[PDB]
Amino acid sequence: GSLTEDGLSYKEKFVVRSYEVGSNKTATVETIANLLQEVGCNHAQSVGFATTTTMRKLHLIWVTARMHIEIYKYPAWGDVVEIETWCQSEGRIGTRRDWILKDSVTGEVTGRATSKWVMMNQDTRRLQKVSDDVRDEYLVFCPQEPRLAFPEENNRSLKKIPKLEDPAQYSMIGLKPRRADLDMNQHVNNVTYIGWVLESIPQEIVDTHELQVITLDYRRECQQDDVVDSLTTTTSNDSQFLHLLRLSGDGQEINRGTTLWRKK
Amino acid sequence: GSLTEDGLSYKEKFVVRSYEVGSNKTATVETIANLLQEVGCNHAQSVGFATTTTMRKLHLIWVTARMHIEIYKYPAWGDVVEIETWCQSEGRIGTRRDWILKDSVTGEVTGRATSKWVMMNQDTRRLQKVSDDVRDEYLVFCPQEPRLAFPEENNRSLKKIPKLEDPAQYSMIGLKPRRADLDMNQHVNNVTYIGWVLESIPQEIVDTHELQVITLDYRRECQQDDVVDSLTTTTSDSQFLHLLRLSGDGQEINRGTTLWRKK
Ligand SMILES: C[C@@H]1CCCCN1C(=O)c1cnccn1
Ligand SMILES: C[C@@H]1CCCCN1C(=O)c1cnccn1
Repeated sequence: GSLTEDGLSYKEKFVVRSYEVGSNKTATVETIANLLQEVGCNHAQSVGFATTTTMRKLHLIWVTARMHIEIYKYPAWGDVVEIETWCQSEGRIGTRRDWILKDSVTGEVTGRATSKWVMMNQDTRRLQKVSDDVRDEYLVFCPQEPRLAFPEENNRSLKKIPKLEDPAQYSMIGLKPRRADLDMNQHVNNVTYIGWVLESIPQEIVDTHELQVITLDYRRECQQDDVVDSLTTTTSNDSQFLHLLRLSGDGQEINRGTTLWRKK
Repeated sequence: GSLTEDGLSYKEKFVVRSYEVGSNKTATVETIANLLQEVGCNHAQSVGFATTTTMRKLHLIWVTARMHIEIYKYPAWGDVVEIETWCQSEGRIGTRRDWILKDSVTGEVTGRATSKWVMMNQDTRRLQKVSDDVRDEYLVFCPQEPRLAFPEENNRSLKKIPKLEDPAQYSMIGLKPRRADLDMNQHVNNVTYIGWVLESIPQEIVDTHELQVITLDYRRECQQDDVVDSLTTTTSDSQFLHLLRLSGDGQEINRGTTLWRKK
């Protein structure tokens, strides 16, 4: 992996490993998300980092508020995927990270992703607008003119997701994180929520369709000892679903989202 | 990755990715096992496969009966691990696959593993013992003189594991496989059982110790709709006896032992 010539984006090639392919005989949505995270971490490392020394001082961290992924073609075991990632400031609202996924052999775009990140105090969990000092620290590593993975004036990455109404059409109850679902900082990995949302999609859809689009809003972190319920209702050749992740007990919302699936 | 000069073993280098590192700030036992599987798959592919066309006709598959892993040093995020793997016939009993893990920079052995594989009919689930026809087709890819990752005459990898007696000292109940725990053939992958066994190790041990040895016996496959209980009792460095069983009838799926060293 390496930063591109202008030092304003990073590119890396990844082989799809055997343990990364699912029932569909190709990489899963979760494998794609894992690869997006890995290329994002390597980009931040290549420029001396997520947190600047000013953020560490004030106990501030970047947290994902929204993730939007669209896949046109899933790579098979042994295929090489080339991913280009970059960051951009969004004024005082937060930061955005975008990705372009390509087939290494054909050079064609096989997927694209975008994510909204907000600033939060690590301890109190209180969100805050980006200060001017923090803004200038990461602006030197970002393109100045807007560069969007989803440029379109009325695309699907900026749609507001409604809250699922009870009764849900489908559900998967009592989902618990395992010790493997935790990262280096003992927190539940953002990829785990993608898996949990897909747990309540009916088996028939999983067997005959491929996920084309996924939009996921993050509302609350799930602790190691929390239990989650995954809820899904069809909202629609193509199937659409509205999703809701909530705590098994009090029903406190942790995530909401939408998925769009295409017939194999 | 590539086969070595004699074509009797395969070597590959792997970078440890960010999503592969755990609470310990290093690769997990599950990440190591995933890397062993990947290098094993690439070795079978490099020689045209690990079912031969004769096994395919008769509906026979190789199944793991025992897995034994020993880790001396866990790689950190971004570290490159070099793994060498090879196979060997064990008469009519089955096959063995061994691995040697090395640090790419220092060349030192950071871990080693061994596994016993038995022949089974994928439909009836019946053990069948290895035929003579299926032997001459895989012996051409195996070293002829014995080559053992664990050579020591009666060491840790060949110790019989006893069955845990109730009440268990520790337990983690209601463990269900997710759709991500299934492989390309819709089966629960063998790495998932390693995770489930480690779920009942006390948090105190996990936070202050590193796993040094793991021996896991496979008795029954867990289906997508099965629920499992993970049981652990200290038998002692800390040693544990483990048992995975179905949440309902208590039907055994796995038994094992772990040895942990203070960080
Ligand atoms: C059906 C699989 C199995 C795991 C659960 C969901 N899946 C995916 O993430 C996927 C993979 N490829 C295409 C579309 N979706
Ligand atoms: C404690 C971690 C966290 C995940 C569950 C078990 N662990 C390991 O697999 C491990 C064990 N020893 C050293 C490094 N990692």
